[PDB]
Amino acid sequence: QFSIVEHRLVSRNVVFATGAYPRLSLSFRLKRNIGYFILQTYMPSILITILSWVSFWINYDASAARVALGITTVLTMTTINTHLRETL
Amino acid sequence: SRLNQYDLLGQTVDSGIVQSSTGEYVVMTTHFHLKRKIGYFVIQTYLPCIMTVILSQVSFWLNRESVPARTVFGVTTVLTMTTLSISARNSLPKVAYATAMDWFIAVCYAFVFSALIEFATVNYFTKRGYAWDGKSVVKTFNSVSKIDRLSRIAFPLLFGIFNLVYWATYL
Amino acid sequence: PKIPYVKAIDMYLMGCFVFVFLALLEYAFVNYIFFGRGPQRQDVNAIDRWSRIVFPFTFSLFNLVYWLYYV
Amino acid sequence: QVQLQESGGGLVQGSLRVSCAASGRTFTTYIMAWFRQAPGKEREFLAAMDQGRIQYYGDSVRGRFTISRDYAKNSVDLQLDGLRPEDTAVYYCAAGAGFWGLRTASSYHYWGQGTQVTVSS
Ligand SMILES: *[C@@H]1O[C@H](CO)[C@@H](O[C@@H]2O[C@H](CO)[C@@H](O[C@@H]3O[C@H](CO[C@H]4O[C@H](CO)[C@@H](O)[C@H](O[C@H]5O[C@H](CO)[C@@H](O)[C@H](O)[C@@H]5O)[C@@H]4O)[C@@H](O)[C@H](O[C@H]4O[C@H](CO)[C@@H](O)[C@H](O)[C@@H]4O)[C@@H]3O)[C@H](O)[C@H]2NC(C)=O)[C@H](O)[C@H]1NC(C)=O
Ligand SMILES: CCCCCCCC/C=C/CCCCCCCC(=O)O[C@H](COC(=O)CCCCCCCCCCCCCCC)COP(=O)(O)OC[C@@H](O)CO
Ligand SMILES: CCCCCCCC(=O)OC[C@H](COP(=O)(O)O[C@@H]1[C@H](O)[C@H](O)[C@@H](OP(=O)(O)O)[C@H](OP(=O)(O)O)[C@H]1O)OC(=O)CCCCCCC
Ligand SMILES: CCCCCCCCCCCC(=O)OC[C@H](COP(=O)([O-])O)OC(=O)CCCCCCCCCCC
Ligand SMILES: CCCCCCCCCCCCCCCC(=O)O
Repeated sequence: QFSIVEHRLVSRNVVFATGAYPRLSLSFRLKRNIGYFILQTYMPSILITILSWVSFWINYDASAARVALGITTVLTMTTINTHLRETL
Repeated sequence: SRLNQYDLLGQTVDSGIVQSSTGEYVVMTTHFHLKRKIGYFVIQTYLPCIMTVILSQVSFWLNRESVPARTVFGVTTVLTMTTLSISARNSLPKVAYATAMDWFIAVCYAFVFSALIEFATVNYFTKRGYAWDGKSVVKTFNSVSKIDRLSRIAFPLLFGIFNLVYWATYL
Repeated sequence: PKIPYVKAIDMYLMGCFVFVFLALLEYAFVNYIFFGRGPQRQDVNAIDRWSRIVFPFTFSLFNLVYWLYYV
Repeated sequence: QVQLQESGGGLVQGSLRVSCAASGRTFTTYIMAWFRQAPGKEREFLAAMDQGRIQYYGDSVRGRFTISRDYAKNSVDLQLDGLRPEDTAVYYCAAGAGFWGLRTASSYHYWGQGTQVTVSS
């Protein structure tokens, strides 16, 4: 999931009230990779949102088609969100 | 061989040297060669996705005047692909880059998306709001859409070429 | 449990999925035969009557094969 | 496209160093190796290093050639000491996870252009 952008070493004396205690610290800077999320979560959401706009190009009188499209897009987005919440 | 999803093909035994911060050390190594079993993912993931894409393409053979039927059909096919993709990716490790099955699922999902867009484009040019009566020789009636007529060839053909390229690249 | 290879449960679920898929394809065939090839001619009821018998019988045969081969 | 550019000398009377820079893909997890091909069309394994910095060598060049890797620069170097006339050959830089291999050329999916090395006495 991550890539180590940088690592640092620092030595310092923590000045505690009793006295100065030595300390070393090894830090890593981790950057998360988005190839996971570009495919898993962003692309289906974007394409479902795009599909939701197909209702605008259907005639107003075609109530069943437009309603089914819109509400099933709502259901698909709910499914995506819920299962994403479970997996993540 | 207590392996479920792998086949232990064999072992390769070797020896080498590692130069660490404290000195050189002899390191004796073995390498167990494993190959994954593919039948599970064929039956559970690839083949339902293929049949769902085939379903999404079957919409082109319905009459253009069945607007609610084709609309529900395409959008529910998109929902089915969403469910299949979620179930498929539940059974993977959380790697960053894209696996082959991820690409297959994405391509199939794009195919069903394009099928629904194709139906929308076909419906945009539909003139009459009634289908063929059943006892007329062509009152006027809607002609069969050219978009549908050549999509029936273009979509299965493109899916077949993609399948051939995919199953030649990896196998 | 996650056992990544084919099992009897997988075969049964696959067969049932194929059956429902074929029923949907059957209606698609009926619709194409009526509205698609119909203008050119000038029986879909025959296709429906055939399906009503074949689908239950084929499913029963599939169940018999499954419940004999595995039990 | 993934490329493995190779650098180093070709003529020595002797010590030499043949470097290999990889571009197009990160080979941190892959086993980077060197192969030799003398005239007559036989490829010979020379050395290899894995992700664990573990060095494998061929018997013919054990204790003579030293293989090292720069994981930050994504490169592999082969230091050749004690060259003899029979070492004249084309040296190939290879990378790839070692499946059924680590000593077989078939296990490596990436190869370099090669570098000709000659030794004269
Ligand atoms: C991740 O995130 C963490 C945050 O938690 C980062 O950690 C911190 O890292 C930075 C560097 O990246 C540290 O800065 C340095 O500390 C050194 C220590 O030297 C000093 O220590 C002496 C005791 O041994 C002390 O007497 C001197 O004085 C100062 O230091 C004390 C600490 O004792 C402090 O209270 C004051 O700041 C005093 O002024 C002595 O300086 C310090 O030298 C560094 O400063 C230098 O940089 C310039 C340019 O090089 C140099 O010219 C100067 O001399 C200047 O002093 C710097 O302050 C910091 O201490 C870390 N903090 C903790 C809590 O750990 C980590 O780096 C991140 N890593 C990654 C990979 O993202
Ligand atoms: C019009 C549009 C056209 C579009 C074009 C569509 C074309 C359709 C492409 C299909 C590709 C199929 C995947 C091929 C991948 C190759 C996979 C393969 O080599 O076969 C075996 C795996 O499969 C398997 O046994 C599992 C087989 C499961 C079979 C289930 C029966 C389903 C019947 C329902 C009908 C199916 C066909 C429908 C296709 C449309 C290998 O394993 P093997 O044997 O060595 O060891 C036992 C095993 O458990 C471990 O591997
Ligand atoms: C896959 C490639 C698809 C290429 C599709 C491109 C195929 C193509 O170029 O055909 C034209 C198409 C519309 O064709 P379509 O068949 O739907 O429309 C017919 C015709 O165009 C007239 O509208 C009518 O004839 P006429 O006037 O009354 O005589 C006739 O009705 P009727 O006569 O029965 O009453 C209509 O049926 O419009 C686009 O370009 C779609 C945008 C591209 C959409 C791209 C979708 C992916
Ligand atoms: C009107 C019809 C309503 C039916 C609903 C109720 C079905 C309940 C059937 C009971 C199934 C059962 O318990 O079978 C167990 C035995 C094996 O016994 P054992 O020795 O292994 O313990 O046999 C087996 O090996 C398992 C076989 C399972 C048989 C499947 C029955 C198919 C039902 C058709 C539904 C239309
Ligand atoms: C952003 C895209 C949203 C979904 C798809 C909507 C467009 C599908 C219907 C096509 C309408 C465009 C028809 C152009 C023909 C013309 O020149 O009048």
